[PDB]
Amino acid sequence: TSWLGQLMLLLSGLTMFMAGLGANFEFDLKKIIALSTLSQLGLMMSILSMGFLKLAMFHLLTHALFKALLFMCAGAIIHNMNNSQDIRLMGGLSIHMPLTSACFNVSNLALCGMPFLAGFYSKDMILEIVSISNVNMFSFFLYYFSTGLTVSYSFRLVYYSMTGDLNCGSLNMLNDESWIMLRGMMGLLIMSIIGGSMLNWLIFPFPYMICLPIYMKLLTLFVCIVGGLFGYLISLSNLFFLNKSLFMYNLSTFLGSMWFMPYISTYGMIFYPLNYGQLVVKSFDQGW
Amino acid sequence: MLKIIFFLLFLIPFCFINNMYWMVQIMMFFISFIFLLMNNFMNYWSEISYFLGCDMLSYGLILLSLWICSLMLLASEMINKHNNYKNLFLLNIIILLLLLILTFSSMSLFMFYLFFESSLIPTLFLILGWGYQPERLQAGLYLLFYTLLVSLPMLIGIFYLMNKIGSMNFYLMNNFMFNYDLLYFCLLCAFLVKMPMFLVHLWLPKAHVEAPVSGSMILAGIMLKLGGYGMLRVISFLQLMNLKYSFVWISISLVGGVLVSLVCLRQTDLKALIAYSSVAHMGIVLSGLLTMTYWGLCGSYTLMIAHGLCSSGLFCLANVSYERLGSRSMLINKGLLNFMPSMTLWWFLLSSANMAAPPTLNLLGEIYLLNSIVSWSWISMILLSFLSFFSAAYTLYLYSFSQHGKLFSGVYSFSSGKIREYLLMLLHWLPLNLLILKSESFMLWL
Amino acid sequence: AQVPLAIVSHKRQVCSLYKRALRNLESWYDRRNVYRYRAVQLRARFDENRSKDLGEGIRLLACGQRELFETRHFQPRNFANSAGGCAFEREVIPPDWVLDYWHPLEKAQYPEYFAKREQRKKEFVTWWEKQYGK
Amino acid sequence: PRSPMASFAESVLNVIDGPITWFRESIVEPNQQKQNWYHQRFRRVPTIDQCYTDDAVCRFEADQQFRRDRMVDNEIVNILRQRFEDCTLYEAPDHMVKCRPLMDQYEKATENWFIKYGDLGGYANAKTAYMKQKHRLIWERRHGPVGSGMK
Amino acid sequence: EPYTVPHASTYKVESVPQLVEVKEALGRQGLKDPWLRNEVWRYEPKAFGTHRSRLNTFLFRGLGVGFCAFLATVAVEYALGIGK
Amino acid sequence: GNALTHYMKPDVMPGPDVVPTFDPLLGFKSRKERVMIATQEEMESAKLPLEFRDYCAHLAIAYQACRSDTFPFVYKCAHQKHEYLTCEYEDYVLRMKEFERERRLLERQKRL
Amino acid sequence: AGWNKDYKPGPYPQTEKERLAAAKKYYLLPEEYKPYADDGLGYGDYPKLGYGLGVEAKDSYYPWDYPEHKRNQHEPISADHDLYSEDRWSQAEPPRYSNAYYFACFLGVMSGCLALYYWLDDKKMYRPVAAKQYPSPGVKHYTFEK
Amino acid sequence: VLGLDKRALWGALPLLGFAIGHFLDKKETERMTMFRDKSALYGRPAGSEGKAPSW
Amino acid sequence: KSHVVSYRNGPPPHSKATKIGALTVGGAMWWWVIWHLWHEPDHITGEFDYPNSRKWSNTELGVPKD
Amino acid sequence: PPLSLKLINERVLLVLKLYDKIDPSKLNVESHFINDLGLDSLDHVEVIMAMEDEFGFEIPDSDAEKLLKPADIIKYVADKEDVYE
Repeated sequence: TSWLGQLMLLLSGLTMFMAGLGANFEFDLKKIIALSTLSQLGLMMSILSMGFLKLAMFHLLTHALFKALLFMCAGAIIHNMNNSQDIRLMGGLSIHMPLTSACFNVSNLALCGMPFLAGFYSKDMILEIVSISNVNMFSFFLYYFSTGLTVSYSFRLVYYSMTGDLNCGSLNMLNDESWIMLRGMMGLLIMSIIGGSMLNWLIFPFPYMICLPIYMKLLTLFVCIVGGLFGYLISLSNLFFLNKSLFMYNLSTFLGSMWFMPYISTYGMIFYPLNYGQLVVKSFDQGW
Repeated sequence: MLKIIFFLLFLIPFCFINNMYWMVQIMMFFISFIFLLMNNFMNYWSEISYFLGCDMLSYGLILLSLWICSLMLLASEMINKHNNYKNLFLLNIIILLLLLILTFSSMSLFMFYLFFESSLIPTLFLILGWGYQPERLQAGLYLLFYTLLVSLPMLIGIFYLMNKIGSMNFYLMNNFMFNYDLLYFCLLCAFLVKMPMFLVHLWLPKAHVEAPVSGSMILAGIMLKLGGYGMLRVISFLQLMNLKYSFVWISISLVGGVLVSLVCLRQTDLKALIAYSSVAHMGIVLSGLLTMTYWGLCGSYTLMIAHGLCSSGLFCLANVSYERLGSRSMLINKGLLNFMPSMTLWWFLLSSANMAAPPTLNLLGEIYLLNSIVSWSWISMILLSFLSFFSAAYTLYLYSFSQHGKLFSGVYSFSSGKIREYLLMLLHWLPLNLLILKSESFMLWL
Repeated sequence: AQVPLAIVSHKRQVCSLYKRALRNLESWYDRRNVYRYRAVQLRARFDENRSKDLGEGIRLLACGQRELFETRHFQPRNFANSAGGCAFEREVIPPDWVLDYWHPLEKAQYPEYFAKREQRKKEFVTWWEKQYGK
Repeated sequence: PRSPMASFAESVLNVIDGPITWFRESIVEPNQQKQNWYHQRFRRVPTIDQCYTDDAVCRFEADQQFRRDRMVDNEIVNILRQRFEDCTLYEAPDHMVKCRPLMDQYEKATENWFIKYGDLGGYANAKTAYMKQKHRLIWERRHGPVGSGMK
Repeated sequence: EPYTVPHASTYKVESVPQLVEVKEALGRQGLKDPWLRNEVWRYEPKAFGTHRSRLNTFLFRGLGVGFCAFLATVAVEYALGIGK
Repeated sequence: GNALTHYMKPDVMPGPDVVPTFDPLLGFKSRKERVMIATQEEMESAKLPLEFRDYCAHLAIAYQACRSDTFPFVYKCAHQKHEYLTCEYEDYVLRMKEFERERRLLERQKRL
Repeated sequence: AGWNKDYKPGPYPQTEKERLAAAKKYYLLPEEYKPYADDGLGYGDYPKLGYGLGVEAKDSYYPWDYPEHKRNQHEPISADHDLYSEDRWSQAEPPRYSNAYYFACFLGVMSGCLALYYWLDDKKMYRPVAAKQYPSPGVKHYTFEK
Repeated sequence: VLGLDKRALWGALPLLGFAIGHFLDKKETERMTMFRDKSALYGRPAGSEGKAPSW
Repeated sequence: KSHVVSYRNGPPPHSKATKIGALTVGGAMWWWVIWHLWHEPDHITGEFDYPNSRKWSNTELGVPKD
Repeated sequence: PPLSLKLINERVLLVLKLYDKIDPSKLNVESHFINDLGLDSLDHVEVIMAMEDEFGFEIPDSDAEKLLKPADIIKYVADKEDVYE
């Protein structure tokens, strides 16, 4: 009800936008999933600022379901690699890891927004409510642009992991016979297929009504299609292409470092307080 | 109340009989239990005996000392192991405890002062007698001379109050309000020293770093409280004068707390770092105390109890590490999680309490001083945010740096932790939590 | 053993710069087919300078090093199991002397193992005395 | 039990309630003894105004009486807070219309509480509270009610 | 034993069409790749498949069976008079 | 649609969540009235949230009657959900017509 | 083992003969040794070492006596080692850009988008609809059709 | 389970101090009998008073 | 440190359980998605027509005649 | 799993044989790179890079100067993996 709604919407929008781009440059499997988590948190914070509780709560539970599954998949993948999170080493896991890759595919699609998975029921209704209410022009663009970005990096990760040709080391422990790890995963996997629809009939004693023109209701799917193609297609390469990330070196370093936030918060700040400790003790506790 | 005093007096001869070191603590622990049963106190004084009473304020501080002074004997088992004048050592604590019990149980202001400082000399013997490093001299004087220099002028301020009130008894004093500027400085600059205030704390890092483990306990455990306890009794009739100069003390302690926290981050000595952590929290205690509000007073009483148990607790752990690694520097002490993993648990809980972590009694008191200070002036939110932030910055550095990393290379083989050490740590922390259940008693002294 | 001497020949500075240059190249072009293509070209640039005077070479390294640093990747690859890697020395193993402080009943769970260690202790002293002159 | 689960819900509530009621009725209640406990009553004592400036027992009498009355008055506010506390939970979503009178009772009590014990801090005693009243009344007749400023 | 080290003679650069694309480029540029026979093992089709096979399998694994189950689901629904 | 037109020619676009500014009976020979179905007691007894206490309440109450009748298997009440949504769709249309009416009228006054 | 009084720094060195003993006293060859400026806050004759990119920039693969500190047996320790330690303000490689550059970009972007968002706060895209007609007493809500 | 021996027999001496300490202050309360059942807040009603004084 | 290791080679064959599981997971997902599209095709497109406000006549809104 | 020494001997030689600027006949455990096999310094760098990827770690540039024959490389990898069998 107050000015804080104005601010939270802006800050949240950047958070979901920034990691959306950051996820398209990071190369650590463990980190890409982390920015993915953070990117969707901004989505809740923004819709939450609109004034809706069930929508935020509904998506929150949905996020926990499949996002936990993704990390479980990553742990199995990494442990079979030589403890390396980098995606540039991995590749071709769709056949070397049948079961784990299948466990990932469902989770990734849930993030993508394939209709009637866990994520779709939450992402859809949220985007629809955004287009129904009185939103900011800048906020609206970030909402839908991030969804394109959300699918972009996700299939970018598909290429570097499953469809991409193998790029590992000479000695590879590729194996998918860890049943003890797998049984726990199928608990989440079942829920990620029914968690969405189940909660729709329970969370909402008064379902939201929506009636929007076709050329916006279909925008959520269309961007997801563009994002999936754009993320996948651009990920490809050849011998005589242009390393666009290298060419715009300054921009890539900016977006690949999360806008220098780690530097700002870890190397641009700690120098000053710690020096002050010396000047005090140097000049008072053993000086004046 | 005399039940306690005469119990202690007749335990003095146990110092002389041989092979009675361990039979002493049990008599010291048992009396705590007996004292723990006689809680029926109120804001006003109760159980009068010739000049000795006890209210809810004095009770908690007395009971804190009996607990702490009992743990001193557990901690300083090395004195028993090497028969290093243990009999004299025991007599020092039994005498010291009696001075504390009288100091808090005294009903008249002159008495409080009489045993206020008199407890110092048993402490001073403790530092010189059983301290390792050569600097216990140059730290023995600081403790004695900062205190005496500011306590002797307080004696004049006490006598000047007879000729106006006609008596010392605390209740009769509260009926008056004095307007003389110097008198204000002759009854608070004497306690502001012992708190300590940031600019007159130069004795605290020296006394604590050099004193033995037991001396560290009582110095950090009860001596810093006698300054705090004294203020709670003498701002009652300095209310008017307190309003003209409080803003000087609040600013110094608040800014003093922040600056010391940075100083903590640049320390490299465990004993030094814990000692400087005492000044940080004691700045909040003093700050809230001088706010004079109901919350700032009850909260300050609470935090003094909690902080003493914790800072006393953290001095146990530094002694444990120092006893084996032989050096108290942070560089030597690394990765102790990989030598003494069972010990590292106690490091965390005592460390966590120091940073106002729940559900400790420390967080209850700190919530309150924070409330009073904020109500005093919304400008206090600036550093009060910084101080609480940095008050965890060094605590993590203290814990993480000493427990986490890869082990030291030059260290020679040493014993692992013993049951005595674990039992000592439990008695420090475990009350610090369960006390939250009955904060009813150790909070509402007003 | 041998402790490396800090002095590094100019020939070695070129060697190291070549190794860093190639490794940086992998990060930009992950794919092996592309990497091998570009890495070959990178080696060509060095052979077109192999026939030059050292003093001229001093000028080459300076711009050769600066351009590398000016083109450093924002997320350079490492090997997870080695110095700087994300998974380097995760575990820490205490010194041997820990074992000797076990409670005697604890030692009874591995009587063979502690039987052997005490035979080794006898050998170790004689080994240590000879090595360091006792 | 029109709902399926609610039909199952009541089944459990029978299982957890059945034994405890039996246990309460079978062992605890039947075996206990009859005994009554009473409620402290305090005879009102002279206020601080009657006390002389030299006697301490009479001041001590009133200071304790003031403190006991403070507790009663501290928490008569607390009870009124709990009423508005409970109405907001027992009347939602339409709770604004019903809690509004309760909050009006609460806010008035706070001001009367703050006019009496307010701004004394710790060490507030019968003498200080009474003397605030004397100064307050003098200002009232001279400058009117507080909040209007001086003349 | 954990594995057996195959012989260098087995790996022939002409097997992998992708690597051979590199050589014709280097010949045009005038260079030669020594470390090319190493890369061959990564692109063995029978054991690693191609880009097309890995993509088809990854996205549509079980789709054929998934559809077949759905037809049974529609069968039961029709036999329960639900679809209409 | 969009809302730049409101920025560039605000004289024509009524604006966000516009409350009607013309006489409701203007331009109408008559326009019939609107009738509640659910009393205050009925709304309160079912704890109907205040933002849902609009004209559709009775259908919403019917939804809770059925939904509570088969909980948790609320899919056995999917039919009832259709009507409540079927109705609240009408209100959105009425709000739409209410908007266009004002937009069309607001244009007329500019012309004259 | 000795004590602190037996190891505290000597007064600032003034002579070459004094410098050489001072360099000896810290196990340094006479060329490394460099006392602090002695403005008045100096550390006496204590050396000045490190102060570079930090400890973590030291060679990791060298066989250090103390790998944990990345230090040798009797080697002295920089007076500010607690600040340039591996976990404190240090980096493995020189930063890509000047320290000023990073702050400008992040804040420059942030401010550049704060203004844009707030400038559009009025121009909210709204669907073409009137307000909820919540039934209020004594108020007249109609339906369009006759 | 206590693990106490004959040395704890000396403990009776400190317990002796407890009883002596208890006795004196108990004797002191018997010296405090001039507001006993006379204060305005607990004073007995004037007339027909209990034989034994409370406390 | 998986007990399986392969040198310059694809991993060994797969047990029956893993082979089946991959299809069951992937197959189960698709079965769910298809069924919802079959039975609820009105959620991807609007379940309610968005009315063309322009199509409305001036009279039905009661627009007075100029 | 344990990396047998015999495998290290096989793994090293496999890489060298695949390297096209070396002789498969001269190539043996004892041969020198720059002396016998006519390897340049830059060529010797590329070989180490293959060794690094072959076994999965960094061979420091300072310590690569001790690796002047495949036996030394075999010894190095054995020392790092402490497989002395």
